Amino acid sequence: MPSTFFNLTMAFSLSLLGTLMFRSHLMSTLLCLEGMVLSLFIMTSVTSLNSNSMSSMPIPITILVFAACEAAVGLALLVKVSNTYGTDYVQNLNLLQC
Amino acid sequence: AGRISAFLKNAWAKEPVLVVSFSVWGLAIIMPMISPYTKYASMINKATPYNYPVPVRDDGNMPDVPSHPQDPLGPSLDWLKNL
Amino acid sequence: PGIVELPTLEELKVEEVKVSSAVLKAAAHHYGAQCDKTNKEFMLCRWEEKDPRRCLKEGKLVNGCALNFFRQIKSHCAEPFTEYWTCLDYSNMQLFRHCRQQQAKFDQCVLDKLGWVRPDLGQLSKVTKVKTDRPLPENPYHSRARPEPNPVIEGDLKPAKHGTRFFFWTV
Amino acid sequence: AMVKRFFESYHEVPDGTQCHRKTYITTALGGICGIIGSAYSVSLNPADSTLEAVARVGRYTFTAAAIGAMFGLTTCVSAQVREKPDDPLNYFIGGCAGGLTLGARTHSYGTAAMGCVYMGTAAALFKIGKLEGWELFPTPKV
Amino acid sequence: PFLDIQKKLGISLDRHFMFLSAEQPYKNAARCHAFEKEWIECAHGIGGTRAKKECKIEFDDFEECLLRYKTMRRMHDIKKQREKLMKEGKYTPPPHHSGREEPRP
Amino acid sequence: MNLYTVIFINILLSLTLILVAFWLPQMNLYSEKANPYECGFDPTSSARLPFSMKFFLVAITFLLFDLEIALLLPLPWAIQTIKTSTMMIMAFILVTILSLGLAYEWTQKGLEWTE
Amino acid sequence: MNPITLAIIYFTIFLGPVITMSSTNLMLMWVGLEFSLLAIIPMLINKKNPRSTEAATKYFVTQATASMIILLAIVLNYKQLGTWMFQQQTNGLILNMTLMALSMKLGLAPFHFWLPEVTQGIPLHMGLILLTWQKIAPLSILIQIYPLLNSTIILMLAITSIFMGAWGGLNQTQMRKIMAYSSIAHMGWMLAILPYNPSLTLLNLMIYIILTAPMFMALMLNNSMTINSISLLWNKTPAMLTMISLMLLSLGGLPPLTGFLPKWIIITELMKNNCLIMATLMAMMALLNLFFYTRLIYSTSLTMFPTNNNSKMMTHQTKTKPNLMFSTLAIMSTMTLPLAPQLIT
Amino acid sequence: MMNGRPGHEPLKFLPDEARSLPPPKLNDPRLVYMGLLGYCTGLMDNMLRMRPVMRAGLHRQLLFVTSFVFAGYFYLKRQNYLYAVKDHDMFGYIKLHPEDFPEKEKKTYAEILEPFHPVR
Amino acid sequence: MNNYIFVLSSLFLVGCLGLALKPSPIYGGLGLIVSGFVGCLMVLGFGGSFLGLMVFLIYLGGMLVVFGYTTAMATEEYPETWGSNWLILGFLVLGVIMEVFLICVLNYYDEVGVINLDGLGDWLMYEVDDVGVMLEGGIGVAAMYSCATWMMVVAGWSLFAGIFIIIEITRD
Amino acid sequence: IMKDVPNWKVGESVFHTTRWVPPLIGEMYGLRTKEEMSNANFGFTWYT
Ligand SMILES: CCCCCCCCCCCCO[C@@H]1O[C@H](CO)[C@@H](O[C@H]2O[C@H](CO)[C@@H](O)[C@H](O)[C@H]2O)[C@H](O)[C@H]1O
Ligand SMILES: CCCCCCCCCCCCO[C@@H]1O[C@H](CO)[C@@H](O[C@H]2O[C@H](CO)[C@@H](O)[C@H](O)[C@H]2O)[C@H](O)[C@H]1O
Ligand SMILES: CCCCCCCCCCCCO[C@@H]1O[C@H](CO)[C@@H](O[C@H]2O[C@H](CO)[C@@H](O)[C@H](O)[C@H]2O)[C@H](O)[C@H]1O
Ligand SMILES: CCCCCCCCCCCCO[C@@H]1O[C@H](CO)[C@@H](O[C@H]2O[C@H](CO)[C@@H](O)[C@H](O)[C@H]2O)[C@H](O)[C@H]1O
Ligand SMILES: CCCCCCCCCCCCO[C@@H]1O[C@H](CO)[C@@H](O[C@H]2O[C@H](CO)[C@@H](O)[C@H](O)[C@H]2O)[C@H](O)[C@H]1O
Ligand SMILES: CCCCCCCCCCCCO[C@@H]1O[C@H](CO)[C@@H](O[C@H]2O[C@H](CO)[C@@H](O)[C@H](O)[C@H]2O)[C@H](O)[C@H]1O
Ligand SMILES: CCCCCCCCCCCCO[C@@H]1O[C@H](CO)[C@@H](O[C@H]2O[C@H](CO)[C@@H](O)[C@H](O)[C@H]2O)[C@H](O)[C@H]1O
Ligand SMILES: CCCCCCCCCCCCO[C@@H]1O[C@H](CO)[C@@H](O[C@H]2O[C@H](CO)[C@@H](O)[C@H](O)[C@H]2O)[C@H](O)[C@H]1O
Ligand SMILES: CCCCCCCCCCCCO[C@@H]1O[C@H](CO)[C@@H](O[C@H]2O[C@H](CO)[C@@H](O)[C@H](O)[C@H]2O)[C@H](O)[C@H]1O
Repeated sequence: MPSTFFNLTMAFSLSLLGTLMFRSHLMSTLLCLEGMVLSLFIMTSVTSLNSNSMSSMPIPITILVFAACEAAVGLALLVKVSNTYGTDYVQNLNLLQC
Repeated sequence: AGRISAFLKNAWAKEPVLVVSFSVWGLAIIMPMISPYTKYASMINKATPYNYPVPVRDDGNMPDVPSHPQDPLGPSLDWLKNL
Repeated sequence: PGIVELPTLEELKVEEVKVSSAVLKAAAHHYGAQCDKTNKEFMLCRWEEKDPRRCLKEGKLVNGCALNFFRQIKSHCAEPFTEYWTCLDYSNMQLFRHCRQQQAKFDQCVLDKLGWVRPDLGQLSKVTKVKTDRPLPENPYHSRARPEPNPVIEGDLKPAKHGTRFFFWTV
Repeated sequence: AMVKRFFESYHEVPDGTQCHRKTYITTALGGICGIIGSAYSVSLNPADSTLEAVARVGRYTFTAAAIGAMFGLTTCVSAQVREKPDDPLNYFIGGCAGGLTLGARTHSYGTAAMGCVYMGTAAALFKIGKLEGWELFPTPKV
Repeated sequence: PFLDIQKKLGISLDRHFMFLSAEQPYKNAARCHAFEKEWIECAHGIGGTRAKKECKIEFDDFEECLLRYKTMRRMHDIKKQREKLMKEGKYTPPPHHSGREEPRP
Repeated sequence: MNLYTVIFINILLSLTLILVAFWLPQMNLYSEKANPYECGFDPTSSARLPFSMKFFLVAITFLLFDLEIALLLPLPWAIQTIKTSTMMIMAFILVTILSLGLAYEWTQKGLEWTE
Repeated sequence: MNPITLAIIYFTIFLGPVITMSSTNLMLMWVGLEFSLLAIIPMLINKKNPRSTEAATKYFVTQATASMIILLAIVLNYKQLGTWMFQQQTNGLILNMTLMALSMKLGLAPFHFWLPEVTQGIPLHMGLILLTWQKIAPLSILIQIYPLLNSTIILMLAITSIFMGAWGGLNQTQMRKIMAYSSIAHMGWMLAILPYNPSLTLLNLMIYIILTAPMFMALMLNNSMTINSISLLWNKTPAMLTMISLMLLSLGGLPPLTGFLPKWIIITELMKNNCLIMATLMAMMALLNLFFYTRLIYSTSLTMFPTNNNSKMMTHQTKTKPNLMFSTLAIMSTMTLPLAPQLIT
Repeated sequence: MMNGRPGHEPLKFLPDEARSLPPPKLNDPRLVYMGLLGYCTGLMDNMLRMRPVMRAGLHRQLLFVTSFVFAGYFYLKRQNYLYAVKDHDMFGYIKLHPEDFPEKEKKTYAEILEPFHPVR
Repeated sequence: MNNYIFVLSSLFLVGCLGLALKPSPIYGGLGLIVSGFVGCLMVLGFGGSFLGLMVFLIYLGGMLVVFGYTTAMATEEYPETWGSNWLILGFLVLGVIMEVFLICVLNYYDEVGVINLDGLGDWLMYEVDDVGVMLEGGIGVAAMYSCATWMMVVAGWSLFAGIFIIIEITRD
Repeated sequence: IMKDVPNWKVGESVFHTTRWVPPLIGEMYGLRTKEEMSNANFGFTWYT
């Protein structure tokens, strides 16, 4: 358990680094936001199982429920960004500086 | 009251999937209300003994708690055998 | 900080009930209705005490009655019993419903030979009351004294002296 | 943690003494501000290259280091030539030397004037703070 | 909460599964139910600031049951001291620790 | 352990057949053989260019309905509760709002593919 | 959007903060933060043009990343203590990561660069919602854990926000940016006093909301986004100049307007705790707000900028705005200082 | 500060014990100023809509004055109770911890030597 | 078998390292499937079952959609792979070096606290009702229908509203 | 094993309370063969 949380927590940090360090595609930054959901879900699942807290096992499911909605809303926005410039490159989303 | 029959016959002819879907959806919400067995669903689940029935200390003021399990007192599952 | 107190290996010695699960399960219903009082006191000890070291005597009387119960079957109904559990052992979930025919023969041996009646459906899961002379523990959690509450303040409300007292506002 | 211990070595001994130890500390302290400044500078207003990026980091950190080294020396030198340790005017002279260094490195007489005054006053108030025990980030009392 | 509506209406939307010792399905206690139930009863009514000092005994025990830092430490030391003895050659485990016990029952 | 063994055995067979397929045949490689296929003529552009998805709205509506499966899959355990009235009422509502959500999308031409 | 969508979307926008505010459990507090994030997105991007799409995208990736960090705190805390609420014994680093994430959600500097741009790409009424109602949920979480917050992180964020909000707003000709930087500066005041007296953070929030609401309503009256657009108010809705000016001075903290009360009481309570240096810089940089608020007042009520010919048609027509709420919020947001003792406590 | 004090009901506007406090006078300087803030609102409303400022819509103006005095009356009653509670808790604390708020004997000026600062 | 869980969490870590370097979303979706599968095996090792298979099921449908969106909106002529660019290839290799270093280092300065390589496996399952019957994670997750019904209201409403939310976002 | 280790109290608890705390699997099979430990961690879950 000790070794697992450290590896899981560092997994969350790597995805937070991935999310905070953009490249071209906006879709790739969306997949890092799913790397974070997966890390958090696995931590919560292991925590609840290790402590035998069955009443907390609903909570990991809601994380998946409220993580899909973001993935859906994120993908819906990615469609509107593509319908404007023909790609999902972030460097195009810069009109608002002025 | 007269036009509805025309509509329902129309939908039933050309859209039976939806007419079947609404009927089954609505029939599933009525059947628990009127069945004379809906009450046993809870009872049977409550009568299934997963945890150990931890005995209680007999102080002396327990005239309706069996001493031995084969006593004539306590919850009985005859209604379930003969269900 | 303390030294956990453990019983010595010779405090934990009893005569074991070294029979397979099918043997127990075949005799489970009669045994529940025969060794009940002894069994029901150990469980009371265990839930009341919340300590396995405090019930190492009631728990050796559990083994005392379980062995007596099997000695009564090894002297009246050995073969009807051996056909039954040997057939209960075959199934991969050891289900009663595949041996209702051998089960009947074993029941019609204990009943006539020993007077034993199989408990009905639902009787073994009842909550019974057990009488014992063991004292009731009063601090089973070994808890300390709960810290005092913050003392309450007595009195009736009066208007705030000179009002809000907020800078230069008078009222 | 050690790195906190090092920056508290600056106030173990009365001002004007252990002069190089203090000059070293404020030189590192200035460098840390220069590095933090560059990090935001390069990230928010990125350069056209990567060597040109690193150059800006070096230019800010040496300038920030230079200000800190001129402050921590001039303060400790003045504080012992005048033999007046517990004195804010020492930190005003050091803070201004820091301000002069900033203008010198920036090719701006105007910055030197602003830097000499603004930083000298900021340095003086830091000294007056330690004498009177003002806390930057106090903890909730009431 | 910031708007104690649940407390006002007397309902419980999410108040009843806040901690380990809460009710579990089929009366299955959680790990460290005893310790937590002690800590929450110790720190009840005295407020957070008093509880941080006056229920330190209950808390440090619950924290030890939940995370077992001292237990792993202690069992690390016993195993590491035995590793050292066995390399030298001053200790051979018992038969019941080397896979040759007489099993119970 | 068995379930790990049986799947490595499956993987090793799939690997083993893969190796035999590549190192057993007699291979004669030249550029015109290894070009991409397009009915006998040269491709006019790479196959990595964008490919418009005319059912994208249904694709993301699959995600929302996919997670609503994750909420109905505990039901086999849930019909074992004493609180049968509650379990059933929550189940009926859940399926009914999935249906109400589906009806809204259907009537909004959401299930129709974009032309 | 059809009435079903509005009912569903506007209910969800309202629902989010109420779930966060009424919830004992942290995961339900997080759930409310998700409802607000998801349901505002369709509102922001309704006009569907290149600028609102960028605005709704920058907002989503910012607020989703901040959500994941908050959730990590809620989960690392459940690992440490087996509970779904922050305790006095919660690890220190768990609390700080919650603070930085929530400030990222509020727009506090240095996590602020998103807010002025998002406010710029969206319509005025959704800027009102975003700069007001959307701040209550993150703030209600923070007020629930104020005994635990590290004050050094809170004061550096507040000092930064007051400075950046002042400097940022000084350079803006777009009204929507002037409102975003106005927001950033005021959040600095709410946050600076949070670990000391959370009640004063609610006073400063409420007074800011009733000042920021009519100000948006005033710009929504003629749909005026620039300083030159708002300069035509003397020839369009001159009846509005009397209350625009006071509200701008009130937003500036000038006495004897209601907006002086929040700054004055926060400074007073900060120095009850010996927070002298921070308090002095905060009040000294709040002066910069008044300068670019004064510049706006110069352009609208205290001078008459050149007007155009087509504005004569505008005068022949009859307006049905503003509503009865604008007048009620304008008076209460400016002429309520004599009721100060009834507002603080 | 006072959020978690004993007996504190949740989301109770005017607890019962507030009824032992004298009510705000109807013509309270604070209530009267509410009446004027209401009247101005009605005037500002007419101004913004281009109507006669004082003649127009007296039903509205009456209801603005009534609304603000009505609400101000009950809001004032709550702040009196909150202020009454503050003193109540403040003084009962002084009583329960006397060793922390010691009475002090202040010397008279006969015994005090204030330094003299000449103004030359 | 004592290193089993440690290896699964180590594989999970890499899958998110590869994911963080962000090659073409075709491969980023491949890392999420393998991390999703690896993570599923961890929840299984710790005694879970329903929670393990669900997160695997849900992420299988998510990457199906994500694949459809990549080929339509996030595809360029020369999709990047982890070996495509020398600089990314450097940080993937270097990233693995660091963990071999961080684990070895942090294991040296505490020996038990964080990483206890000396005692991998000894501390996986703490307690377990050996004579239990009702212990599957499904029973705990199923409590949403009786005890934590509030969880399901917000979850159901989240999904219900989302259909309305996306239909408006994507509307022409 | 730990006769000659300074400041070691054999059998010392790690808890201030004197209530009976059931042992963990690691406390219980920790001085036995790894096969026993692997069995207790994965015996049920890997049987199929
Ligand atoms: C240090 C070993 C530990 C593992 C390290 C990897 C952690 C994960 C980091 C993920 C982010 C990668 O960080 C990366 O930063 C580089 C700049 O360096 C940026 O990348 C950008 O510049 C680089 C350099 O020219 C280009 O190769 C790249 O195509 C472009 O997008 C992106 O913002 C991000 O892709
Ligand atoms: C003990 C007190 C000592 C006081 C002196 C210390 C403070 C010195 C401040 C130097 C300030 C900047 O220093 C001054 O910068 C100018 C910038 O105009 C540069 O000057 C040089 O370049 C500029 C262009 O910018 C030309 O116009 C100028 O003719 C040329 O000399 C030099 O670098 C220096 O002349
Ligand atoms: C009682 C009244 C007292 C009056 C005091 C008069 C003393 C003035 C001494 C100032 C001497 C320093 O002189 C300094 O000259 C530079 C000329 O570049 C001016 O500054 C100007 O040039 C600088 C370059 O250095 C640029 O940043 C900018 O174009 C402008 O600020 C400064 O504003 C002034 O401070
Ligand atoms: C160039 C102009 C700049 C003007 C400022 C001049 C700065 C030069 C002085 C160098 C100061 C070194 O900064 C040093 O920071 C440490 C950080 O703990 C302070 O430390 C102080 O605060 C900490 C709080 O964390 C206390 O716990 C500690 O007991 C106390 O010593 C030192 O008191 C201060 O001396
Ligand atoms: C917004 C979406 C709404 C659309 C969906 C609406 C669904 C509504 C479903 C209502 C059906 C509930 O049906 C209800 O079932 C419960 C239990 O199942 C029955 O209840 C009965 O059985 C239970 C146990 O099963 C007994 O403990 C109880 O005493 C007895 O009344 C009710 O007599 C019946 O009325
Ligand atoms: C704004 C909050 C207050 C309102 C509260 C919510 C209740 C609203 C009740 C009025 C409902 C009217 O909402 C009704 O929505 C439907 C879809 O659902 C719209 O109808 C739409 O779908 C139908 C499907 O057959 C098609 O004709 C077409 O695609 C479109 O018109 C109607 O045009 C509108 O009349
Ligand atoms: C319990 C549930 C709580 C429900 C809360 C409801 C809050 C009130 C929401 C009010 C929303 C109406 O407010 C909004 O008004 C603006 C005008 O300012 C309209 O916005 C308008 O902007 C410009 C000009 O104004 C037009 O070009 C545009 O097409 C139109 O949308 C919106 O179409 C309407 O949505
Ligand atoms: C995707 C890449 C995945 C690769 C991940 C790495 C796989 C290898 C696991 C390395 C983890 C440590 O692996 C192994 O752990 C054991 C116990 O668990 C350590 O410890 C072992 O030896 C020590 C002495 O050193 C003794 O106490 C005992 O025999 C045992 O504990 C070993 O020294 C180490 O070799
Ligand atoms: C306006 C937006 C919101 C409207 C929509 C939401 C309406 C609320 C619907 C969800 C209702 C949940 O309803 C709530 O259920 C929980 C458990 O599920 C009950 O709570 C119960 O929990 C467990 C049950 O085992 C007991 O230990 C506990 O003592 C008891 O209170 C509450 O008494 C009931 O109020």
